[PDB]
Amino acid sequence: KNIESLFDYSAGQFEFIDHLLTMGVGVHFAALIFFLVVSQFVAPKYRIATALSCIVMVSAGLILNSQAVMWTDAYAYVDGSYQLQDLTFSNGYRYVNWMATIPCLLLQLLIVLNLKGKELFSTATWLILAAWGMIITGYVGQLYEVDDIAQLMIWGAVSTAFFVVMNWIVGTKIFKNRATMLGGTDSTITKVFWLMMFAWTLYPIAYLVPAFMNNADGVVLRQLLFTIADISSKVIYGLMITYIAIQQSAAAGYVPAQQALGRI
Ligand SMILES: *C/C=C(C)/C=C/C=C(C)/C=C/C1=C(C)CCCC1(C)C
Ligand SMILES: CCCCCCCC/C=C/CCCCCCCC(=O)O
Ligand SMILES: CCCCCCCC/C=C\CCCCCCCC(=O)O
Ligand SMILES: [Cl-]
Ligand SMILES: [Cl-]
Repeated sequence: KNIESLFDYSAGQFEFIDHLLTMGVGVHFAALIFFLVVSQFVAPKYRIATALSCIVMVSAGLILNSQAVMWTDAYAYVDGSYQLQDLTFSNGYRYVNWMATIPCLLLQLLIVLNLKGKELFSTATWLILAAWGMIITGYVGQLYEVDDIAQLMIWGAVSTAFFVVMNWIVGTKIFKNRATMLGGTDSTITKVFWLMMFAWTLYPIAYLVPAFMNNADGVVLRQLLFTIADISSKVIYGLMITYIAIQQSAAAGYVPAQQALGRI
């Protein structure tokens, strides 16, 4: 059902995809240890935002590791190229994982925005429903990336509608609650918005690769885009979320945060 299955791969193509996925694992588990260790410097009100980065790191790291082993299981070097064996490789599993990781990314943002109570629960609920709409409709569309490109486009448009509405919820909350934020993080949080707009848009671009580059180099491009997108949307984003948490914590008087920021 997926374009990866259509092609044989050069050793270069195959080894590059393997290295991209493997590097992805390493970056996410490296960042995991950073988040774990810095969490002690985060005030209770925010500490779950840092814990969510740990959860996203393992989740994304495990999907990348899964993809990497599936890639090596699926292909063997036969008659001068890597050819499909009995097991299959697919990006479908990333979609399933987004059902968990996207809500985690959105919740960590709501936490540092100082939302709480009813507003937090209601905002999270609408964001998660929009996210799930996006992800499910996209998952369905990509089943057609070989057999019916028109269907892939239409499901893609539906998904993009959910995306745009989600992004409008996010920006609305960010630009409304920016003024509650401490320690100068009212400025930092605007950069977080733009980082999300940029990084998250890489996913629909990857989605469309079967429409504009249906060949083995397109397969490579798609994995490359997911790699850039994962690192930006999870790791760089989590690092900014954690900086914001620690800075707000120190401004609120949490002494471990003040001491951590002091000794750097
Ligand atoms: C860490 C993983 C992240 C942030 C994943 C984000 C995924 C998206 C923003 C996906 C969006 C899509 C569209 C807007 C249209 C095409 C189908 C999807 C699901 C790829
Ligand atoms: C936020 C940035 C994240 C960067 C992650 C990506 C790093 C890897 C960069 C690779 C550059 C391209 C290498 C050349 C491709 C060879 C093509 C081939 O034969 O398949
Ligand atoms: C197994 C694959 C290769 C091993 C990867 C190990 C190298 C890790 C490099 C970067 C990971 C990013 C983690 C960011 C932590 C904070 C960075 C910082 O404080 O500047
Ligand atoms: Cl607190
Ligand atoms: Cl993920």
